[PDB]
Amino acid sequence: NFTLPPNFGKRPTDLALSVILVFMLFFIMLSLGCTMEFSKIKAHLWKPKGLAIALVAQYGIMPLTAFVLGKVFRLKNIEALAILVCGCSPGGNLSNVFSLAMKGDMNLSIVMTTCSTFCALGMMPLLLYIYSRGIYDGDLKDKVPYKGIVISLVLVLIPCTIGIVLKSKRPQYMRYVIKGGMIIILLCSVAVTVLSAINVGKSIMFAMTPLLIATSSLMPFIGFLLGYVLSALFCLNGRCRRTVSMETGCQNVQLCSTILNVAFPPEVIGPLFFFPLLYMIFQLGEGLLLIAIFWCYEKFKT
Amino acid sequence: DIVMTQTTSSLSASLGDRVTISCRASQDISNYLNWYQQKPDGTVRVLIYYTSRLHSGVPSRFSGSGSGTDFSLTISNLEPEDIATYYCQQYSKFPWTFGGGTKLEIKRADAAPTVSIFPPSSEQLTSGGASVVCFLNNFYPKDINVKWKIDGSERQNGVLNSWTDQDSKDSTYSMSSTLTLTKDEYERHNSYTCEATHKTSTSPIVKSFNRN
Amino acid sequence: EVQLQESGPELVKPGDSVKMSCKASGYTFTDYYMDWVKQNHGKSLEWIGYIYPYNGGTNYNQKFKGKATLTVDKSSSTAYMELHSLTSEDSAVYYCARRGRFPWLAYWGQGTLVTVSAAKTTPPSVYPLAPGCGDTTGSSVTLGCLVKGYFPESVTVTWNSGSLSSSVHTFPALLQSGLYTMSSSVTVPSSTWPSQTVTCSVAHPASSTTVDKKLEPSG
Amino acid sequence: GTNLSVPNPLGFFPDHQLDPAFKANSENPDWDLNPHKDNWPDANKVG
Repeated sequence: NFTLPPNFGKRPTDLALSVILVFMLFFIMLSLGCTMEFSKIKAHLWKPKGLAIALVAQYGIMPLTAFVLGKVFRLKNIEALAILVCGCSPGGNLSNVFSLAMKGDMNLSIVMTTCSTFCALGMMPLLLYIYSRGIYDGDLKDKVPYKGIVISLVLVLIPCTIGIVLKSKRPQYMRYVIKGGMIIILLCSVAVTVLSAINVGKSIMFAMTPLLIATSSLMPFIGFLLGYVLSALFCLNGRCRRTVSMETGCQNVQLCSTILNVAFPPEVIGPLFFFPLLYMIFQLGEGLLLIAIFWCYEKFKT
Repeated sequence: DIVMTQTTSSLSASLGDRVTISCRASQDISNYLNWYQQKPDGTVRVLIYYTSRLHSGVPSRFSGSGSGTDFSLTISNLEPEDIATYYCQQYSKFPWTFGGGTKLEIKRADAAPTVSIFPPSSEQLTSGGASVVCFLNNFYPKDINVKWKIDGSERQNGVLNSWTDQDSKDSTYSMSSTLTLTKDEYERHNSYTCEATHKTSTSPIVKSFNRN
Repeated sequence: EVQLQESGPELVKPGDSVKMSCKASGYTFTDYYMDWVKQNHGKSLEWIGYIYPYNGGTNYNQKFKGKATLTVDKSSSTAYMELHSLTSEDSAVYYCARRGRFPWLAYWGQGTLVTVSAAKTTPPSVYPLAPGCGDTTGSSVTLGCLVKGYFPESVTVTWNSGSLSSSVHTFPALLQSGLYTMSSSVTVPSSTWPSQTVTCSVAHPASSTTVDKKLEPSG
Repeated sequence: GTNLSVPNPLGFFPDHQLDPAFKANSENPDWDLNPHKDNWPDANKVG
């Protein structure tokens, strides 16, 4: 007996939530690109070792771990498909700030995020085709957004390059600009948490299911651990290890929601309509825990 | 809300001829139209889905394709079983509207209806009312019109007409026109005459009934 | 083969709620949508809404949002529909259909007829009608029998005396004011009716009344 | 394709998009053009 709120899409609270999300993204990207250099980005582009290992880790671990979790946990056909689309999605921009929290060579982080988004728009239908075989004999190849991906990539790169230019041109705006941006980010985050709690209501109890919670808990943690292990095994720098892992662990869950909404009616995808939200909150919690653990470990090294 | 319109409400097809049922959409729907067939005894059945695909079970003679705002449903050779009501339904938008008006019938030569008026019964008058009926029998085009002279008092306020479905031994319909009345004015108008006009005939047919 | 069976005909006074049942069979039920379609007396279809049997998710048309509730009862695999406050404007057949895979209605029920009226059952009043003073016999003479006043639409009239099967016309009942009126016509060869009685028998099972009367030629 | 949504990296709902004029949150969201949705009869069957 799963029932969505009577007016979910059309409500002042939902429009407000979307507006604050957009503002959060813009200000986060501006204050996050305010700590990069063009020369380091060019150097990372000209040395594609880190980008290659990051892409290999993402597109060979996340879809594979989603498929293995779906097979092991004996999920339904729709449930096993929902996790698979999340696994095939590109790494989100949360990885950039998450790596910022661990001093992780931000130029490599932004390079990996951009190239991962491009390779996603290139090869996500291929991964879906070769991994979905067995569930949903349907196509699902024309449901992944294509122009939207590149438009979003450009629209998130614009504030990043604006911040980079601001840092390179005149640095005395940093203290005034950075603090304000941070303040905006904190206010927007508390507002977005409150608004999400208000909008979701008591309907979140329906989608928690022990299996859904379990898979959405292991998947980001498994991604983090596997990415770190692979980066360490490839004899990479300690700074690059953290960013590679915490990029391969994060995912862009908006694509999974949009594709599922386009392909299937809401009633078919009822209980797992909130799966992207569960993945987002679980990955946020695990990232915060990892950041706290790393900071405590660094405090031990003084 | 998309308003679905069908060009013709009744269509004549004869036998072994193909009828193209035309359905037009208010706005573009882009190949999201379905076709349904309702036999006279209910039993609605779906023929075409996605405007080009036959449902499993329907005969291969049913076809019809279209895009944009104009759609068609071709039947090819027409068997007696394919005489029913056909609907076009869209699912481009949520309301899921229907066409609602295409009916099929068998072609035949035009026939002049048999017209006969009937005076009210004796016991009907003692009940406290008055009813006169003129019957039209065995006329092919069912779109005829009827009138009542009432000695130059042509009225349609209290008239009721009952149609009849096409029979099997023939292909002609029938009429039942009644003029409901109470007492104390039926004799106030003296004589009455039914006036049925058929466009096939150049002049109408009259039967005049006289109290005396 | 999938087959849907409906509850049957209904008759409700205005303002009194009714329920429609759609017993599904031939498939596992809880994987296909169930849509309900309302047909007006004229023969125009409107889509009411759908229900997902697996979780009971429903979504109705804007017009029918107030007066349509859909339940599934997955244990018995019989979908239900309720109308609550029914006026005289809503009536006629309601269909239950099983949407298959892509959004098209695949298999339909036989249909449930709903009539809303405050009138009580009334035996029909039979009025025999004979040709007047015109006396235009010609080749054949047309005779008939007329009934009116009966509320429930369950009248059946058979001559059973000189009918000769053919040359018999029946007409659908009409609504004058709360009550139904209908008539039938028969054609007889000339010089037979004035000599051989024809009569007209009408049976009304709802009121358990049968009327069989003959008509004397006018003069 | 049939999907014309501008994804938001920090988004978890279909209406979370980067479109300036938030038509997704209005009464006529046109970011999806696939009315031919699949009901997937065996969606809830394991294997």
